[PDB]
Amino acid sequence: DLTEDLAVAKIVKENPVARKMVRYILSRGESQNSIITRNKLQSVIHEAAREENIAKPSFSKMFMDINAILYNVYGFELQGLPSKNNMEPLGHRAQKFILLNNVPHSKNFDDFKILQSAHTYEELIVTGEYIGDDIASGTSNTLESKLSTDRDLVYKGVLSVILCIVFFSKNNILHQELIKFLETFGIPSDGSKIAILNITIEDLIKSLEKREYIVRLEEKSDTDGEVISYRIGRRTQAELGLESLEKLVQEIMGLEKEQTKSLHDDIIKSIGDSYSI
Amino acid sequence: ESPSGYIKKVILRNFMCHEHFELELGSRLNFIVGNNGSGKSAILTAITIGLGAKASETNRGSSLKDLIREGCYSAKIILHLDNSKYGAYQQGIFGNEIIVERIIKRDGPASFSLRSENGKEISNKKKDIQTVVDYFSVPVSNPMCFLSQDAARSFLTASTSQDKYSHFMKGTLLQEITENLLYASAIHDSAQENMALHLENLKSLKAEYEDAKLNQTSDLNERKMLLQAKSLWIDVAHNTDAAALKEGIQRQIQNACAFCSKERIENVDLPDTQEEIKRELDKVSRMIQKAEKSLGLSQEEVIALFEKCRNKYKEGQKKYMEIDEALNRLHNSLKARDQNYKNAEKGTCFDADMDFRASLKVRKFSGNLSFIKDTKSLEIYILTTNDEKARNVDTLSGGEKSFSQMALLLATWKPMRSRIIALDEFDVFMDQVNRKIGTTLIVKKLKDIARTQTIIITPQDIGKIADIDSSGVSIHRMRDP
Amino acid sequence: PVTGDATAKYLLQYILSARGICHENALILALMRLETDASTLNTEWSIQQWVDKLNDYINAINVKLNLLGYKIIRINHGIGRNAVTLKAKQNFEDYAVLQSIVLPESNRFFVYVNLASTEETKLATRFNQNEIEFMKWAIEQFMISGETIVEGPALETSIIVKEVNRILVAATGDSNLAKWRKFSTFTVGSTNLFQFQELTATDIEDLLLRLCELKWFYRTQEGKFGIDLRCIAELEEYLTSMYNLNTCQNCHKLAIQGVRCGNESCREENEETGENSLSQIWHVDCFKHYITHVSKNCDRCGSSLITEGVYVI
Amino acid sequence: SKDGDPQLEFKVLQGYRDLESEMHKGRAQVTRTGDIGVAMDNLNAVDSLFNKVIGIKNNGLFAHDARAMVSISELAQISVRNLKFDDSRSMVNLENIVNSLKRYMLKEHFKLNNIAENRNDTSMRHSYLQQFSHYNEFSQFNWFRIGALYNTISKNAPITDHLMGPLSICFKKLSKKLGPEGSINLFKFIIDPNSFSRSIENLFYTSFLIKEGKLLMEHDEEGLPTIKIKQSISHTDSRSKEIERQRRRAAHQNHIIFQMDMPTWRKLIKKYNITSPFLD
Amino acid sequence: PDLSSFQPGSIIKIRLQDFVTYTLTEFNLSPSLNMIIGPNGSGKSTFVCAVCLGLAGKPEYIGRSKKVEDFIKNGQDVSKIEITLKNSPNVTDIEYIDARDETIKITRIITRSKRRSDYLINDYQVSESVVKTLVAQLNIQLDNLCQFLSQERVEEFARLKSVKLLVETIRSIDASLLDVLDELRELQGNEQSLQKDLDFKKAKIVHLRQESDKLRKSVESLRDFQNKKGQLLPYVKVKDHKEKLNVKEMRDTPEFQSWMREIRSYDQDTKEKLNKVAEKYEEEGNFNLSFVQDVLDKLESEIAMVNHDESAVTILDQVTAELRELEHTVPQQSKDLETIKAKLKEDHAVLEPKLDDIVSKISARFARLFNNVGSAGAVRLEKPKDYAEWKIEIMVKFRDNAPLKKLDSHTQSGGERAVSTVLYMIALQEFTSAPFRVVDEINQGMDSRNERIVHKAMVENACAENTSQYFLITPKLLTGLHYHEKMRIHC
Repeated sequence: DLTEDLAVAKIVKENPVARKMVRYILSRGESQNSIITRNKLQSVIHEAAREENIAKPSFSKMFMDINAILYNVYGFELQGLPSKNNMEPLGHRAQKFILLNNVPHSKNFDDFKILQSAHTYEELIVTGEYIGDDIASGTSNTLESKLSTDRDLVYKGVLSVILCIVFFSKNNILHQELIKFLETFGIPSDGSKIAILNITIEDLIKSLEKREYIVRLEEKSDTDGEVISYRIGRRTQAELGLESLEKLVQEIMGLEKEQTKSLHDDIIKSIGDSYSI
Repeated sequence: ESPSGYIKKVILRNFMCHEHFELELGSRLNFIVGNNGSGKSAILTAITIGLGAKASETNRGSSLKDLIREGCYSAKIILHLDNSKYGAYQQGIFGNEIIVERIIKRDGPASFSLRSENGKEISNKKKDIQTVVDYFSVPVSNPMCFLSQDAARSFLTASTSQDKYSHFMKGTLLQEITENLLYASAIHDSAQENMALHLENLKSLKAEYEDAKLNQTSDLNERKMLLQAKSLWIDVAHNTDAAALKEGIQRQIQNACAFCSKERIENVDLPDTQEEIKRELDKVSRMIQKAEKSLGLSQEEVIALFEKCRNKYKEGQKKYMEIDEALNRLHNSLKARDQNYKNAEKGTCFDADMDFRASLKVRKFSGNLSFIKDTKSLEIYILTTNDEKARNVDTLSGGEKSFSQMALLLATWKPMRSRIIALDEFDVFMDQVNRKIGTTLIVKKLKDIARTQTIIITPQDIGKIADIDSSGVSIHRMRDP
Repeated sequence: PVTGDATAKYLLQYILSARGICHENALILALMRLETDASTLNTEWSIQQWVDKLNDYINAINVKLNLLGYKIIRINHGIGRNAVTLKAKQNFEDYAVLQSIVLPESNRFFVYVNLASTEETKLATRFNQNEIEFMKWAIEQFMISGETIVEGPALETSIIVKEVNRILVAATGDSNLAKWRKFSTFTVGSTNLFQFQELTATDIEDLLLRLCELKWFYRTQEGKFGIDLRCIAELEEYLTSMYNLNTCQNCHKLAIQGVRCGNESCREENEETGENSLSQIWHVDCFKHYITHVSKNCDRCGSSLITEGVYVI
Repeated sequence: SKDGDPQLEFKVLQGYRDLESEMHKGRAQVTRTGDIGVAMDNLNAVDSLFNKVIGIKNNGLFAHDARAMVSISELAQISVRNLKFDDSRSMVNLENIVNSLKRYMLKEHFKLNNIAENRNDTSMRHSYLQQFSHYNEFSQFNWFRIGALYNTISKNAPITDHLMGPLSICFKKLSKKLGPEGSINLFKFIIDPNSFSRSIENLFYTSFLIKEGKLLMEHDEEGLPTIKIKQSISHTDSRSKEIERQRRRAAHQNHIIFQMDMPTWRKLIKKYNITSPFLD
Repeated sequence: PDLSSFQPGSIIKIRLQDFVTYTLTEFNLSPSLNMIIGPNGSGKSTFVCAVCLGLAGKPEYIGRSKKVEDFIKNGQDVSKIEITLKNSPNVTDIEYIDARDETIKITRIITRSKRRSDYLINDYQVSESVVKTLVAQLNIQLDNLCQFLSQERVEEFARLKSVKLLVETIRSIDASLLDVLDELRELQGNEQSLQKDLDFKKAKIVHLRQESDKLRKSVESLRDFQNKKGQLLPYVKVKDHKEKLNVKEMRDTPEFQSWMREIRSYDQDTKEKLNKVAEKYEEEGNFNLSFVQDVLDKLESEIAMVNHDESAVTILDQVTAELRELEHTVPQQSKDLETIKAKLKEDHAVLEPKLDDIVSKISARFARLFNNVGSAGAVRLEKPKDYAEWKIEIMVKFRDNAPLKKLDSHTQSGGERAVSTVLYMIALQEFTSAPFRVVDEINQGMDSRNERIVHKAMVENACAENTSQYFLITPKLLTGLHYHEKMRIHC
């Protein structure tokens, strides 16, 4: 185990600008948890390299070394996005990339943390209450806990429900359909900001489009005029596979595990077109 | 004559307003004299909780901390109702006095301590206190019986017809019942529209059912089989025509009679010519190619689908008739509700008009109310001493306008013939001379009525100006921090 | 590979996902659960051995990471020893691999920090430059107001003072005079923070709510705000580089929590600041170590323990 | 009253309270059993009580009874679909997703509203989909659970925040000079000759400054405006000084009626001898 | 004196001969601040109303005395008033005269016989309408809750709903934006009506599809009618005799000849040159009576031989005609929809920045005055889709252990509400077009030190000239307050 780590310690030693680039990409990509573009990368990295008394490197070797480095140190990889118009998992050839871990997922461990958060739920907001100056617990997070925000897990849950409702819409949902769904979930359409979000649903979906979690569709017709539909984003395509959403609905079902048979193909049919695999 | 169930005594211990306090009151009228250093009064603030109503309804404060003295474990409350007169519930065992003990807990629930003269306990749950309070006709979920100074002063200082109409409708329950009835209508037409959707569903199920009442194929299949049986039966007719000719004559009967034996053929008579039967055979043989091919599967599975579809339609239309009678029940109940609401509207307006006129004649004035539905406004004209005809209230003086607003308040409360209420800190907007002359209606009406009782906490020295000898005035005092 | 260093991967992502904050025993139980996916568990092992190998694994990842310019740093927990576990239920549900839910020693912590102020990689994490300057001003306001010059017998007794008095009486029982007239506190003036000059009130209140829920600060159960474990372990010498506060015998552990008695008198005046900001300061656990151990008398050329007993809130 | 005997209204109110109590449970039975027969009988239960008190105008029971109508109506509307539309197929369909992601039940009913959801009520599984139409609100479900499920198995991506790095790179002065250890009246600074629109500056301002309350001077032998100065607390905070400020009401009050444009100004100038404005 | 420092409409001089309970009256005034804090006992309570009748204010609205005629005390009936005003042309919109007078000379008096008060302009009589104009153009409105304050007025203010307060404030700043608001509210109701119209269009489209299905039904009905016409029955019946001739043992058959006479004119103009065309291909094709027997109603039984429903077809046709007319209408109603939405977008876009930055500026002054006070508070705007319930809220915090909360009568005492309301009023003092502001009796139940911050904020801001005039009335007073050269005092 020490050998591969020393290999990182070596290659980074001959390549200090590799340390620079990996640190910068990690910090920036995790700053706003958003996509990173090729032009910005090749501009800033090239400026830094020219500053560090070295010319433009061979990006194939550099890309392979970065993948090895961040996979060994953190287990992350700078995955790319399939091209929008060609509807591939190409290598050092795409134009937009996003960090993603490669850790194996045990079917027992993360259950504990999700349950701990779902239990922190019970006492913090008893009968709809909310934490803050009202709650005597100055450190509502109890000086440490696994909630880690008390502010964005709600956003993640809204994102997940949006993703799944789009999923069963066979990757095709209209603007009014999602409004009706959100209304029957509990999100109001009157425009009042959700207290824990401080943001409105339309703002949230447009931000997701900016984050590209969802793809908007533009169409104009004589009989209907302006109308909008949405499509799953390539970020989700590279982020959710059949197995991942299968495990999502596996947690959803709750019932016996033995009935997992005949569910995989039904789940696949439930959405249909998401990507070319 | 007076019925039973009038508040008698209250003792306040470790309570927010007074850490240690006592009070005894009468049956007709009670003037409670003491200034309070907050927006909530002394005993009314206690009385609302004492009668079993949570602080959520009154909304003086939505808290479980600041309604109690800091640190102490309890705001102990003991409250007494008299039960000696007639009209009560089982005075024999429940006692001639009804005693309820209660604590406002910082970290505890409603510790039921409803007691009586005996000091024992027979019930310690929520439903029994509800039953006993309902027996005495005490309103349970309307703060109008707990008139707070804020709403009273907001209504009494109004000078707009629509605002007065809204206040009156909000007075007892009128707004709530009316909006509930309109929401009943909303659920009704929502039922109508989603049942139009269900009607489209049942139309699809009917189109399936008309094919299953594929249906027309079943009769055709039976028709063709009989044709073959009779056609073959006709084919043996010419064989009757009998140096050797006994070959294969009677063999036709047995093999052909498999589908329909001979014993039934003679029971259904048809012509006896062949060529027309041949043309009929061709017709059916080319009709099957349409009947069983345009929409058709395995004949046995087709019959199974026929049965399944018809049973499904039968159960679906049985449930559709169930929702039909559900709509019929909802609609006839809503029409009976319209009848009852029309009766209640006319009766309540009529009673309010009588109470307003009686209060005015106590003042020696006269007038009448008028509710107009088109603009949702309440136009009222008042007759002055020498006007000879009622004029719009907006033309009256400020003090007379305030008196008319007070009369409207009392006429809005009267419809519900309860037994007890409590009032506090009525706004000083009633000027001193008015407070002594025109506000005498409080004393007059609340002492005249023996069928009902009221509690009043005054923000000023009512007793100093009051003439105690005015046939039924009694007053008490408290601390003054 | 995917077994040995995989545990390091899992614990690192678990700690960071919590914003680089984890109680030592919380990490202990987290890696106990991680061990389920490993070969097998061993219940009979010594309790101290589990924490020792925890620290050894942390050191291994630390040596792995240091040449990459990142580290995991230990801190003496700011609240006195056993008081930490009483914050909340040990396990909120008693679902666990081993029923032996007992973790005696709980006053050590772990924190993820690299030592870099040039930081020429990062512009900002989640907040705009004006907001960056605003939180800088907030940190400065909290720290600059930490010392105080006038106080009365407030005797605020919510969290720390009664427990430290309990420890004192455990060492030996007097429990009478320690209630002094002078206090110190870094959780100061929550209202004063709201009085900013260039950002309206509503958005600064929202930003404060974000900072609190972001686990970047802590709030007193009374309500006052101040810097928390998350940043003191990070800011380190930067706070000292401009206003150089001191530490005790211990290693780089700023003594924001500890004994704050000593009378108005002072010591070698390397700086004009008194308030024991230049010498004579010991952490909450170090104070417990002292009176139960050798060196009974205070080392400021001689002082009484009875007059001592004044703490920082 | 003999007509509309209160016993009838009390009994019908008890019956309707029982109806509300049984509805509070029968909602679950209607959602679980897959039929609405319970509410259909509740229709007759409502109707009997409603008809038993016709011809009376005690109206306090109508609002609560409307609750029965709304509940029955909505249950019927949602049950019409839920009675198996495909009488053999238990699908994994659109409504399955929405109802399932909302099924989580461990706290917001088990331990929130003093209720417990029974476990016992592949084709038959379609009947358990109807227990999730009550929310009517946003804050009553476990969004923390669904949010936590994400970022654990789904996102499989880094999440944390980096170090703090980017952060690391007139008459007041006259009173003062007068002093609190003396007594000079107000007339020394209002006697500019016949400045009749300037003298009243001080009389109406310094009439009874004795009200401050450091000492309680006896009743003035003259009663006309007077002024004196003393030194008191100079704290800056406003809230902390309320008790002390209200304390100073202790000074006694005696009111003589004289308040005019004074009987002649000549007797004023000739006891403090100035004729120019020392003030600003 | 100054042409700019003394604001237009600002009160310069008052000379009320024998007017008040304090019957003699003549006052001195200054641009920035003039407080009239009087003593106790023989104090100030009856002087609050001295400024009402100058504007022709009705005492019934303030109720210090039961009626206006009670103003005229015994022994005084001739109490001539003399009031003068200044007008810089910044906001001039003058009445009865040009913006040229250096100082308008106004005198008035209310006679006992007349409810209206007699008025004189340069010794020329006028009526209440002229003073109402004076209220209008100078924007000095006593009845306006946004300009004049009092303890009971503060209490009324503290309870008004957010929408009402927003509307009143915007009216106080500008009324053209209220014209924008109510016109766009009318367009929002129109938006609802046209969304219902679009729903009706969808209903008409689904009915169009239903009518297309009924049109297919009409087509098949025409088909089975044609089959009924495919008639041939009268033709084949005559073919019997053809094979008969290969004459009395086969008699019955020529009966057709007895009926030919009318038949040969019966179907003429129907198939007159097709009856023999039937033979023209019968000779070339062996058709038979069996074929027509097949073509009998049995053939149309496939479509259920539907009861010759041509009337259904005709009503379908008329319904489709009216529906085609509706489709001829939908273009213009549609373009109306998009035009209304476009004007909604335009008015929204042009109105957003001004209201947004106005509320932002008032909230900025709110923050400044709360910085000065020491407490914390904010003013917030809420912008749902519907313009009808856009709301502004007041947020204030006093305790350091409670969150910043909406101003309400439940979470705080009356004193906190009064302080919040008065500070929010003085926040509007820098923008409201009125020349002067007033407040009184706010100390009845709310301590006095909170007023020091207001006083010093008014003064030190008045140090930068061009500020508005201000008068304050306080039941009591205390030492240690802020003092300045502008500390003007009168009687």
